[PDB]
Amino acid sequence: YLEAFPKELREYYKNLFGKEEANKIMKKLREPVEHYYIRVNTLKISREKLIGELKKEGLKPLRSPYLPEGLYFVREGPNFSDDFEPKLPVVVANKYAAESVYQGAMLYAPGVLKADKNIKEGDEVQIRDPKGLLVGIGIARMDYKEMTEATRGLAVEVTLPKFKLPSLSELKAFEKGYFYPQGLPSMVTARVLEPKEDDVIIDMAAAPGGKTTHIAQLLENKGEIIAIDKSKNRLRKMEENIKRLGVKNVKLVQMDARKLPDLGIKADKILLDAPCTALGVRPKLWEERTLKHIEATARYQRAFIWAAIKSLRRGGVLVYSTCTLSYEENEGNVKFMIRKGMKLEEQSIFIGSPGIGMNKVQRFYPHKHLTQGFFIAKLRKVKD
Repeated sequence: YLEAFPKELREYYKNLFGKEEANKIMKKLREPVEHYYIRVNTLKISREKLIGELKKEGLKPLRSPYLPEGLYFVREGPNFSDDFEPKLPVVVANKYAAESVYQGAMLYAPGVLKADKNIKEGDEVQIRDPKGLLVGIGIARMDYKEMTEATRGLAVEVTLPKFKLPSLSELKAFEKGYFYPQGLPSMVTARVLEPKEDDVIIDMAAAPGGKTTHIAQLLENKGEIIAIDKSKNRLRKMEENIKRLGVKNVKLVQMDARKLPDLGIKADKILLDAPCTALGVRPKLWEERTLKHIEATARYQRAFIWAAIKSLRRGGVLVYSTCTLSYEENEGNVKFMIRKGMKLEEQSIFIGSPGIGMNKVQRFYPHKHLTQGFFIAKLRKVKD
């Protein structure tokens, strides 16, 4: 599994966590989340009512003892060994389609990069990503020709994916806005912010609106949430999400959030889900980003951070989060905040790990907490 991570990044991980831990993390990083979490949209439905609806579709949702709005599904797999060499003709899927097949999705024609020319409909085939990673096994629903020519349609019925997560996008319960797929550490982030109806609240990296709509339902559609993102297209999707979830709490604004104080607004609560190297996202088939990206991105984040701090009222609260594992983007950029009049506060919910040489921040590790790599920092602005 180590091959999914560039050499210098592996050393970085060995240096930051210790060889043994780093090897457990990278191993789990290649696999999907063991517990797949969704958020109960309490604006429309209670948790137990939703559970009833999900069980109707043959789904087995489990309750979270920590998050009353939390449900999760248990991941199936692996369904074959890491060294399994199926005696099958090969279908090569592109990068993105291979990742979804890896988690149980069918393989559709536009996801087909190339294939063995002996494949006819009904043939058992193995699916590999462009680098040879075995991600699934199934039955061809197209001949070779149609498979490499169609623009739509089922190409390979995946009957044995490497891993299985429930597909929830196609459910009535989703279309009715009863839930929103969201990770446990992401949900913790929104709780730890502790939004109040009176609070002036800014989500400066809001799209696609996961945490934004979370805050919404926590406020019970009261008050106002300002939600910012770079492109309107990302906001277009978010408007759809907001509509579906029956959220009436959010004001969308399109802008470079690094220029946030250009608004005449001093906020009480600010959530910065900062753009990051995403080193912690799962599943991680091949890690493309590396050390040069960590440094550059860590520097890139500081402009958001500094913008946030200047837009905060005295005694205001900032929640800083990333889905990355690096020190520079996390503990390092919090030390930057501490030098700029921000104080570390205890978080209302702490079920993860402590930080690296750092006490009140919260981390999530895939091997320990069955989640994505995640970082949560809650700060209080004591002075300018």
